[PDB]
Amino acid sequence: SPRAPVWVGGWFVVGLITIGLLTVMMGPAGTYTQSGYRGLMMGEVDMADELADDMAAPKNQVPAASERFPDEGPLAGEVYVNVPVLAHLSADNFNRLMVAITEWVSPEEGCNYCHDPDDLTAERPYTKIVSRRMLEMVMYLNSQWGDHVAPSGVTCWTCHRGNPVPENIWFKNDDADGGSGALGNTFGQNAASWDAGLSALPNDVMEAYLLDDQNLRITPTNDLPMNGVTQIGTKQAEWTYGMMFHISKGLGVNCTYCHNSQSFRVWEMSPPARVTAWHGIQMTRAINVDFLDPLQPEYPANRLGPEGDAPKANCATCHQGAFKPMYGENVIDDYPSLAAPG
Amino acid sequence: MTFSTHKVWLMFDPRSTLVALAAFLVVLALLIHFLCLGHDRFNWLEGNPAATK
Amino acid sequence: MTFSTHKVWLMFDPRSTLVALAAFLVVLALLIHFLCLGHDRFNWLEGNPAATK
Amino acid sequence: MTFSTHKVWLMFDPRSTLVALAAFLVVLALLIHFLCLGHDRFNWLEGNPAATK
Amino acid sequence: STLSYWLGKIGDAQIGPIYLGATGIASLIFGFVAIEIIGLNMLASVDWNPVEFLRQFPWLALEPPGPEHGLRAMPPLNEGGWWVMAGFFLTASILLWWVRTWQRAKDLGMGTHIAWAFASAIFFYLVLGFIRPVMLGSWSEAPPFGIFPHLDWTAAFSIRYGNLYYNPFHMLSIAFLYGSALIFAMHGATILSVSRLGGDREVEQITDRGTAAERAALFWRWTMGFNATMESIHRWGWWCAVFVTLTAGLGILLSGTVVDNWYLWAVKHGVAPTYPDVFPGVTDPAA
Amino acid sequence: AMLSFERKYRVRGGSLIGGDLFDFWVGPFYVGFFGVTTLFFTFVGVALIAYGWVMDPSDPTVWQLSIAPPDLSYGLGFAPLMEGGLWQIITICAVGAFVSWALREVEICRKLGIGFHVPFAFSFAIAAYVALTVVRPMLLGAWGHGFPYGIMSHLDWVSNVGYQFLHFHYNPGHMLGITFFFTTALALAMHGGLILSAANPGKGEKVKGPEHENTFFRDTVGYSIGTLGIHRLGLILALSAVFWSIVCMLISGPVWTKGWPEWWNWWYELPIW
Amino acid sequence: SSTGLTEAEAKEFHAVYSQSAAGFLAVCAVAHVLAWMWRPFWPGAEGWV
Amino acid sequence: SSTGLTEAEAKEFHAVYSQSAAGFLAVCAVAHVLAWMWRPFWPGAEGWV
Amino acid sequence: MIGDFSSYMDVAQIVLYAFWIFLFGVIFYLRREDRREGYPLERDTDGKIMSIGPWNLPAPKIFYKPQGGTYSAPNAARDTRAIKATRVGNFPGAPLDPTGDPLVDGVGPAAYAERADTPDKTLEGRTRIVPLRTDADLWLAPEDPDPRGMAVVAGCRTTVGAVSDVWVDRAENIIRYLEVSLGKTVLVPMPMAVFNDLTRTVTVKSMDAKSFANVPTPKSAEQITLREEDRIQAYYAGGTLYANK
Ligand code: BCL
Ligand code: BCL
Ligand code: BCL
Ligand SMILES: CC[C@H]1c2cc3[nH]c4c(c3C)C(=O)[C@H](C(=O)OC)c4c3nc(cc4[nH]c(cc(n2)[C@@H]1C)c(C(C)=O)c4C)[C@@H](C)[C@@H]3CCC(=O)OC/C=C(/C)CCC[C@H](C)CCC[C@H](C)CCCC(C)C
Ligand SMILES: CC[C@H]1c2cc3[nH]c4c(c3C)C(=O)[C@H](C(=O)OC)c4c3nc(cc4[nH]c(cc(n2)[C@@H]1C)c(C(C)=O)c4C)[C@@H](C)[C@@H]3CCC(=O)OC/C=C(\C)CCC[C@H](C)CCC[C@H](C)CCCC(C)C
Ligand SMILES: CC(C)=CCC/C(C)=C\CC/C(C)=C/CC/C(C)=C/CC/C(C)=C/CC/C(C)=C/CC/C(C)=C\CC/C(C)=C/CC1=C(C)C(=O)c2ccccc2C1=O
Ligand SMILES: COC(C)(C)C/C=C/C(C)=C/C=C/C(C)=C/C=C/C(C)=C/C=C\C=C(C)\C=C\C=C(C)\C=C\C=C(C)\C=C\CC(C)(C)OC
Ligand code: HEC
Ligand code: HEC
Ligand code: HEC
Ligand SMILES: CCCCCCCCCCCCCCCCCC
Ligand SMILES: CCCCCCCCCCCCCCCCCC
Ligand SMILES: CCCCCCCCCCCCCCCCCC
Ligand SMILES: [Fe+3]
Ligand SMILES: [Mg+2]
Ligand SMILES: [Mg+2]
Ligand SMILES: [Mg+2]
Ligand SMILES: [Mg+2]
Repeated sequence: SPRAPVWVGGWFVVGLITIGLLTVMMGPAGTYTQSGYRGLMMGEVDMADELADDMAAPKNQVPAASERFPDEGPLAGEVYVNVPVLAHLSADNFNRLMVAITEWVSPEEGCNYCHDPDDLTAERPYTKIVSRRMLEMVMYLNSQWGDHVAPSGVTCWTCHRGNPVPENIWFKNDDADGGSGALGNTFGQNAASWDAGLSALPNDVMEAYLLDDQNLRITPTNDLPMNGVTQIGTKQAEWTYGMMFHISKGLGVNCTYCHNSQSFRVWEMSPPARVTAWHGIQMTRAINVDFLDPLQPEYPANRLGPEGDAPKANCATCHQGAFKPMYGENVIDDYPSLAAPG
Repeated sequence: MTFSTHKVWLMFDPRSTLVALAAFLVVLALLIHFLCLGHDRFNWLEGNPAATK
Repeated sequence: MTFSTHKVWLMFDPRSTLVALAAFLVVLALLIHFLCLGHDRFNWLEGNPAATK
Repeated sequence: MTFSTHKVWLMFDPRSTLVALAAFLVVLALLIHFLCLGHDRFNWLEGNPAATK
Repeated sequence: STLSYWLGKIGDAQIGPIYLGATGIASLIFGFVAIEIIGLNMLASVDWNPVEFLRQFPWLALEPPGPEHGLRAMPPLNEGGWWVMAGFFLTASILLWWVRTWQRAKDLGMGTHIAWAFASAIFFYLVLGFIRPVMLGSWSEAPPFGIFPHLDWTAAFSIRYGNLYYNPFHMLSIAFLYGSALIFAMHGATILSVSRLGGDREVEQITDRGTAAERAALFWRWTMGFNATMESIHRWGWWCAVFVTLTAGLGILLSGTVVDNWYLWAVKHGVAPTYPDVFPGVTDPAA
Repeated sequence: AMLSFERKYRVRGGSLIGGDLFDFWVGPFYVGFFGVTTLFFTFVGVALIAYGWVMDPSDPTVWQLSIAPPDLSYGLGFAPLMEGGLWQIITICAVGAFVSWALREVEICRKLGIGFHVPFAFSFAIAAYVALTVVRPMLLGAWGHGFPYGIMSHLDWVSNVGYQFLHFHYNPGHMLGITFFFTTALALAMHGGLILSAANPGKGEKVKGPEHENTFFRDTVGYSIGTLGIHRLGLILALSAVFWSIVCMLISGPVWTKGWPEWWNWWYELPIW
Repeated sequence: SSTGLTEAEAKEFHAVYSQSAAGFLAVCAVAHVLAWMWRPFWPGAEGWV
Repeated sequence: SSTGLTEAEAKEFHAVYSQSAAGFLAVCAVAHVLAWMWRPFWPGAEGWV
Repeated sequence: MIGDFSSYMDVAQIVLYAFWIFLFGVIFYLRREDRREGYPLERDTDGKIMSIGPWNLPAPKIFYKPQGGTYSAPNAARDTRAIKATRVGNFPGAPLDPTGDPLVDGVGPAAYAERADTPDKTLEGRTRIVPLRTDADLWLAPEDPDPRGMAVVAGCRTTVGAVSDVWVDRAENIIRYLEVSLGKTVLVPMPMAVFNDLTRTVTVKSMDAKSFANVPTPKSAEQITLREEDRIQAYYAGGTLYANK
């Protein structure tokens, strides 16, 4: 059969209509905000519809709080028996806090999730024991970690968001290691893991930084090597990078939110959000070391991890994909009881 | 181009033209289907409520 | 051109001119439909209220 | 190949066969030596205790 | 010696025959051992499942030893020993292939220019995998054998040594890669434009200058004021391609050995731009 | 008539505006209407870059010189001359100068009676520059999306734009462009070496012809691209590299607004598995 | 003419192509009527309310 | 002349082209009237209120 | 410190400057190789040879040609053929105007180089470009249309003849020229021809009917020299500027 010469103009029109196909197919274009200097391109790249949907998500709507009773009446420590951490609240405020906590942690299961159905005084369920340490942790976070959580504060809704198990929790060997026998060592990486943003980066970094105090500072403070300072660290850089993937995914931001890529090391070129993130790293490590990990004996086997360790919190446990938890909604002003230990 | 314009094929060779026309029509169909899929009211697979505000 | 100026095709090739005109018309139609789709009032698929302030 | 199959060299060129065999044997020897070095009990230069568990 | 219609449209249609020779067979044996090691470690990393292998192949790799092993000659197998073996066998196969290319040039009576252009790439590959880890005393500074993992290694190497954009030899290597693309587009377009005059037969134009070579020279002389000859443009391209990997090896040698932070190196030498302080009161909270 | 064979080629013709006024040479360079416009735009742009250099309060070196685009708040509008307007005017002049260079190359090709492959290939670099400074900024709604005009600051722009997606290496168009750029250097090295080996066979050897050239690659890789196919292959490789660079930058921001590694969830969670 | 196709073969081809295009447009009109009966696609003043 | 037509082919092509362009413009005008009845194009002093 | 020579200087800076020296030397060497053809330069007004330093012009290198002979570059040979073109006033850079027919004279885009007056050979010493009617070991791929028999149309939409044969490169298996019998036989370079297999025509837009009648012809009908090839190709290339206008 004769070969037909290619219709250049017709295929050019087809190319134009395919460009239209691409435009309708793959974007109304993302919305930009500029945080740094011009020409640097430090800022946020967000789809407007997706950002609006995440703000209008049910988890980002802090439940309405009832009017607070005047703190002048019979305390909860005399009316009730087993209230070691809430013995300074007026009984009316104690009941208001119980209702709020039920709305925040177990709205579906109701008051019976953390209480014996026929005895509110009995510390039978493990959930009551865990909730007491939850209350203590929230008070500790509000009183002692205002460098990070103020002025918004943290309540039971900040992590739990209306269900007993918070959405973003982690364990020690959260990503199953690969390799059979003497072959296939994945080295805690080389997998399509969502902890590393679906990259082949170290996906089990939360243990080194949010439970351990390992160094995230890989970049030297001098241009030339020192005699006692290490001259290597490319693989150690991958651990920091994976941790920064976790941080970026937990806040729904990019690297430029806290860094100038010209030098990831220089704080003077960094947005003031990097200072809040430093306090956040310290606070998350404190949370895991002091409250969430020592709760392992109180958990059933259904709640533990592959390594038998307690569930732990990270940047994404509170923020849930936003730069601030619930995008900055104040949650502690309505509940002064959760703002400081008694 | 009407039913009586039969000599258009003396200018546009059908063998080198219909393949491009078919490609154009297929791409247009894909474009419109994806345009309908990109809106909440006409994404028939997602099945959102008709009244979308 | 005009209904009477038929000698333009002694100067402009009747086929390359039609191809260029079709390309221009397709591009213009896509551009104007995209401009209508990019505004709240005239996006007929989003169906915002006509009174859009 | 046996002690009595001397006619193999009428079918296989001795020079290329010997060079390919030398290459294969060197690669095999290196691979096995490296596999021994890659295990605790058989790295003779690292000198771990034989009882390795 | 089969034919190929589709390849005969862009160029020639004949595929083969290929001459391997002694060094070719040796290189194939070494390289197959290396590839078997790498691929079997990748398949074992998904617990031998080929469904998961297909899912995760870009993410899979053979990983170098950790920093805890240093430059141990042969680490434990599943702790980087497989990587060291795969690197050794790949290096041996690549070196034997270089010898093969040199020998193929010699037996055809041709010059050994492709061999010495391959030597530059081999130098860069050796700096990446063997030479620099030896000087730094750590196998861990070497790239993994994986698709997404060596991109992760690339990014983490740039991050570890302070924005490799500020490495002057990285700048030179990027200039030479851009120039390789520039020169090769220039030369392809020039030869295609004078193909109506016999310009694709360049070696015949070298020993007997025709109007194709003259017009190719004059186009560039009238465009940018200077030109090359039909043979000199190939030296230009050869050197531009060689300098890519030469400067790449040179800039990787200097990272961690003599320079540990490249952005601070540029700050010392007045190279890094200074931007107005948009964030006036941000300091190190750990200071 | 500078080269020993140039006199017979210096004739009238090739103008794209139909006129003999600009048809002349100044030294080796051919001057056209588009040569004049190229020099006009070039001197304007260089003088404005020097102005922005001397007006910089930080006293930058040649490396630290930077003329930055306007803020993203100015949108697709007009900025003060010291607040992005200088970058805008230099961008307009650069686009004009590059288009004029391509059109002058078209004029030179028409005068020499050769194909327009070189202006066409340079149009790809011009399209990359335009997609970086004009098209992508309009797609994103602000001229502040273009890169600053500085030797070292445009590297910082590249770095921060890449880290806006947390791992730019995972961009598929970026992967394709890098593959094509590295393959272009590989092919250029192979071609230059083959031509140099054929033209310089050594001592006691005659200059090798097309048979030896084809035999070397059929004996090494197993396929010979030919002498015409190698130049088509090289032009195609460079043009594909630049085209995929344009695609990868046009899908970053206008299309993809999240991390690039998670785009591969289409393959990791393909409906098959 | 410039195609080399006979003026009668072109007439036959245009007849068949015209029938094909008319059938295609009839199917498209039916599909558009069905899609309007599913969900009308021209909003009123109140919008999709 | 410059294209190769003979003022008769040009006259016939212009006849069919004039009819096609007039029909396309009439369809465009009808579509514009319909789109104006849907939602008017040009704002008032107070805008779209 | 590790890689420092002083408080400012360091090893990387010195290696960078050493590479700067090496790169500048390589560029100098490359520019020397660029001057193996066309140098020394000459003036645009009287043809006086300009003096170039021996450090810019390399010593001549000898090419031992595959079929015998030695070409040197530079070779002290200068193209001094009389150009049939004039200009008003010998101003530097003033372009020339052909006196007569620029296509037949070889002026500008029709200019050609005085190459070897012997046909190009292969490795075994047999003519590289030959018509297909002479060689039986070479045929045309059945997947591609056969140019032979196709009508030949010039740039003025005139059928000037038909393709009678194809000249094939025996060293690359590629069609180099089309032998066209004018309705007396000419060679059309294939890159200058566009094929239409549906209408069975070959369009050469670079030629008119007048230009086809003046195309240079080889001395032999089965043999073409490098100079004849060069002249014919230059004629068709100059037709892009001098034929349809
Ligand atoms: C549509 C049917 C006829 C036609 C019939 C007429 C008639 C009648 C008139 C013109 C006139 C004009 N035509 Mg006409 N014209 C045709 C196709 C064209 C094409 C084309 C490439 O298709 C072009 C570029 C033009 C261009 C023009 C303008 C130069 C000129 C008036 C400009 C104008 O009104 O601005 C607005 C338009 C544009 C900016 C873009 C032009 C596109 C359309 C096709 C313009 C036609 C508008 C015309 C008024 C429609 C009247 C035809 C009715 C359907 C009966 N015509 C075809 C062949 N045309 C007028 C004139 O010459 O004044 C003395 C005039 O009276
Ligand atoms: C070493 C001295 C002789 C030789 C002496 C013998 C004798 C005797 C016998 C064989 C037999 C065999 N030989 Mg032999 N064989 C030789 C060289 C070779 C070479 C080679 C290219 O060098 C190869 C591939 C082989 C391969 C083989 C096998 C195909 C076959 C039995 C397989 C086997 O035992 O499993 C193991 C095989 C391998 C792991 C690969 C082969 C490697 C070695 C060289 C195989 C030798 C095995 C043989 C039993 C050792 C006997 C040598 C002693 C000095 C007697 N021989 C040389 C020339 N060979 C046996 C046979 O065919 O009986 C049915 C047998 O009885
Ligand atoms: C479908 C059967 C016939 C056909 C039958 C008719 C009839 C009858 C008429 C036209 C008319 C026109 N045709 Mg027609 N037309 C055909 C194929 C085509 C093709 C093509 C390459 O497929 C194109 C681009 C066109 C284009 C055109 C327009 C240029 C012109 C008036 C514009 C218009 O109505 O809407 C704008 C154009 C578009 C939106 C794109 C064009 C695509 C479709 C095919 C347009 C045809 C619509 C037609 C009116 C519907 C009748 C089909 C019935 C179901 C039988 N036709 C086939 C061969 N066509 C009208 C005319 O010339 O006015 C005086 C007219 O009365
Ligand atoms: C100037 C610098 C550029 C460059 C240069 C360069 N590279 C080169 C050359 C040159 C000039 C060569 O001569 C050489 C070559 O041959 O290229 C085609 C080579 C080469 N460049 C290569 C790749 C390469 N070059 C790269 C880059 C570049 N190379 C630079 C940009 C890169 C990148 C971007 O990372 C890569 C990946 C190779 C194609 C080749 C060297 C090949 C080699 O080393 O082979 C030995 C290694 C092996 C693993 C052997 C193969 C093992 C397989 C298992 C074979 C199959 C065996 C099986 C038995 C076959 C039969 C099966 C049966 C079922 C049929
Ligand atoms: C498309 C494939 C590759 C390509 C092709 C290509 N480029 C080409 C050609 C071709 C085929 C030419 O014919 C043409 C040429 O003549 O080359 C010698 C050209 C050319 N490629 C050039 C460079 C170049 N090509 C590049 C890339 C590429 N070119 C691609 C990889 C790059 C890169 C990647 O950075 C550069 C720098 C020039 C040497 C030349 C075009 C010369 C030109 O346009 O001259 C007219 C303009 C001036 C003399 C100066 C204008 C200055 C402005 C008025 C102000 C400055 C604006 C600028 C944006 C500032 C930048 C600051 C910082 C970002 C540094
Ligand atoms: C009205 C008025 C003001 C008049 C004044 C007129 C004046 C002053 C001048 C004329 C007008 C103009 C516009 C002049 C231009 C001025 C300028 C700015 C000139 C320089 C522009 C420019 C792009 C310069 C070169 C820049 C660089 C570094 C380019 C890269 C080149 C490179 C990497 C290597 C060089 C390799 C070479 C020489 C390649 C060319 C080359 C190629 C590519 C072949 O394939 C080929 C094949 C066969 C034979 C020869 C060749 C050959 O020479
Ligand atoms: C199951 O698998 C089958 C069997 C089907 C086979 C398939 C295999 C497959 C699919 C393999 C896929 C492999 C891939 C995708 C590999 C990708 C690799 C990439 C991208 C690598 C990138 C960079 C790597 C570099 C630069 C590595 C360099 C390493 C070097 C130079 C190491 C040198 C080491 C030496 C010289 C060691 C010497 C031995 C000593 C001297 C130490 O002994 C004491
Ligand atoms: C788990 C998230 C709980 C839910 C659901 C409810 N309560 Fe609670 N309750 C919880 C804790 C951790 C404590 C101890 C307080 C302390 O200071 O340690 C309590 C205690 C009470 C008591 C006191 C009983 C007693 O001491 O005798 C009462 C009366 C009480 N809570 C009431 C109550 C109501 C009404 C609830 C539904 C709105 C409810 N609880 C749910 C933890 C949790
Ligand atoms: C705010 C939520 C941040 C985001 C977004 C990113 N980073 Fe991070 N970075 C942040 C802090 C608080 C710190 C200091 C941690 C410490 O222990 O001091 C850092 C530090 C780094 C570093 C190392 C700096 C050094 O001195 O070596 C690197 C390499 C780094 N950050 C990289 C990085 C990347 C790649 C990011 C995008 C994925 C990113 N950061 C985002 C806070 C925040
Ligand atoms: C619950 C205890 C949290 C944990 C775990 C983490 N963060 Fe947080 N963060 C929390 C609150 C209540 C707020 C609001 C602060 C306010 O001013 O209202 C924040 C805020 C931040 C910010 C500031 C964002 C900004 O736009 O300024 C950053 C940068 C931040 N947090 C970082 C961060 C990181 C990196 C964390 C993991 C180590 C992390 N936070 C955990 C509450 C909680
Ligand atoms: C920015 C890097 C360096 C680029 C230099 C390119 C220079 C190209 C123009 C050369 C002009 C030469 C003019 C004189 C030629 C000889 C005249 C007798
Ligand atoms: C100059 C007055 C102060 C600033 C007013 C706002 C300027 C920016 C908004 C208007 C211009 C932006 C849109 C320009 C579109 C150009 C399309 C070619
Ligand atoms: C001060 C630094 C000087 C650097 C000079 C570099 C010169 C490089 C020359 C490379 C080519 C040599 C000749 C090769 C000819 C072909 C041999 C087969
Ligand atoms: Fe070449
Ligand atoms: Mg793990
Ligand atoms: Mg994990
Ligand atoms: Mg975001
Ligand atoms: Mg020292």
